[PDB]
Order: sequence, then C-alpha cells, then structure tokens
Amino acid sequence: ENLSDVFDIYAICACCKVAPTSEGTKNEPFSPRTFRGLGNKGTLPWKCNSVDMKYFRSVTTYVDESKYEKLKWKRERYLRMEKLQNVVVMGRSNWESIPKQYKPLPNRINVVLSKTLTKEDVKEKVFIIDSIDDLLLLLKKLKYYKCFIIGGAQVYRECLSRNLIKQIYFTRINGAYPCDVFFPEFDESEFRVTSVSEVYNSKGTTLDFLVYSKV
Ligand SMILES: NC(=O)C1=CN([C@@H]2O[C@H](COP(=O)(O)OP(=O)(O)OC[C@H]3O[C@@H](n4cnc5c(N)ncnc54)[C@H](OP(=O)(O)O)[C@@H]3O)[C@@H](O)[C@H]2O)C=CC1
Ligand SMILES: CCc1nc(N)nc(N)c1-c1ccccc1
Repeated sequence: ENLSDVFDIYAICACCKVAPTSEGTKNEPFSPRTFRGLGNKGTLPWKCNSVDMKYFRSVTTYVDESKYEKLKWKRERYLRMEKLQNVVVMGRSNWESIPKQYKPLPNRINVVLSKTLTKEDVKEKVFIIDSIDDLLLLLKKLKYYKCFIIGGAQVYRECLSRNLIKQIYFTRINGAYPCDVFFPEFDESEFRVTSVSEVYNSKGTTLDFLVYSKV
C-alpha cells in the first residue's frame, strides 16, 4: 500500500531561482526547473521572508481534530493487515541551521534524521532517527495528524526516491540568489498541481504557493 497516503507524508519547501556563476561544471543556467534554489552556506538563499515563514508555520502547525478519526481508522486498519500535532522531519544540517530561539519548532513534534547525533548531545525535545525506516517505525507507533518533511536536500531526495511523498507544498521565491543546495529532481509525471495561490509581495520580492498531489 501507499505508505505516503497511509501515514500522510508530505513535503514542504521553498525555492528561488539560482544566480549565475563564472566557472564551474555545475552552473545550470538553462535548467528545466526555474525554481530549484534551496540553500546557501547552511542558510536560506534569501533573507527572512515573513510571508513564507507565516505560511510554513500555518501549514505545518494546522490540525483538524475532526478529520483525525478517519486517519486513525486508516492506520489502525493498515496496521492489522501486517494533544493533536503534526510531525516535522528535518535533516541534521537543516536542524543545525535553525537558530536556537526556534528549536524545537513549537506546536509540532520534532524529528531529526541523523546517524551521528545522540540524546546526550541534543538537549531539545526531539526524536532522533537514523533512517527513513526508523521514521516509519516511529510513525507506526505515534499519534499525529500530518507528517511534514521540511528539509534539507538529502531528506527530500530519499523520500521522493522511495515514493514516500503524498503531497508537496512548494513556495516559489521570485528572486535569484546564490545557492549551493538545490531541490532534488523527481519524476514530475507522478504528480499534478492541485493548488496555485495568488501572488504575494514580501518587501518587493514576489512569491506564490503551489501544491502538488500524488497521482
Ligand atoms: N528552502 C527550503 O525550503 C529549505 C532549505 N534548506 C537548506 O538546505 C541546506 C541543507 O540541506 P542538506 O545539506 O541536503 O542537508 P539535510 O538537512 O538533508 O541534512 C543532511 C544530513 O541529514 C542526515 N540524513 C539525511 N538523510 C538521512 C538518512 N536517510 N538517515 C539518517 N540521517 C540522514 C545526515 O546526518 P548525519 O551526517 O548526522 O548522519 C546528513 O548528513 C541548508 O542550506 C538549509 O538552509 C533546508 C530545508 C528547507
Ligand atoms: C520558513 C522557511 C521555509 N519555507 C517553506 N515554504 N518550506 C520550508 N521547509 C522552510 C524551512 C526551511 C528550513 C528549516 C525549516 C523550514
């Protein structure tokens, strides 16, 4: 069965256009994907975007007590054949990239993917897992609404490669910036755009919110 559907595994990210270079066999000035800029020097390519930060927080925070049961029954069902909050999953780099005055992300169950970190090290309240396999084990015995994959690059890749992504909330940052991290490529035929928001202006830079769903 589609584990992404059974455990509501979604992906949420923001990407901007990549700024050119001058020398490197990697500069993709004609990439078929205009918005693929994910990070730069362990940080977001652009500056604190309040409009997107608000969005990300509303989407990853929102829970609907009502619709839970139907989810609960779905999982209880799948399991035999073998406070409400969403889960947020992030790679170690992304986790370390987040300023302390934000970790752990509030109103959300925090999970970090790592092979090095340990409980003695990390003092914040977050589950540490060593593989997507262990992520499924955790989800299997955890009570949550939706599960959001929030980065970085390596975590997106693995999940899209295993077809563990049911939906992708993609913010398009209409601006070019230097980037050393890009959104991993995936077969776009298995998805279709289901939501295309109106345009927004954050201090002059525009941005929109697209939502893809698995076919
Ligand atoms: N624009 C956006 O929406 C987002 C941008 N970013 C940006 O992306 C960049 C970070 O991305 P990237 O460098 O790819 O890093 P990631 O955040 O994916 O973290 C990489 C690390 O996560 C761990 N990890 C990845 N896969 C697994 C796995 N299967 N099992 C266990 N651990 C795993 C490893 O930790 P370990 O080495 O300890 O084993 C690994 O080295 C930053 O610049 C950040 O700011 C991040 C999220 C979103
Ligand atoms: C607010 C920036 C942001 N916007 C969107 N649309 N998606 C994301 N995944 C993030 C993000 C990036 C790194 C760490 C935590 C969240």
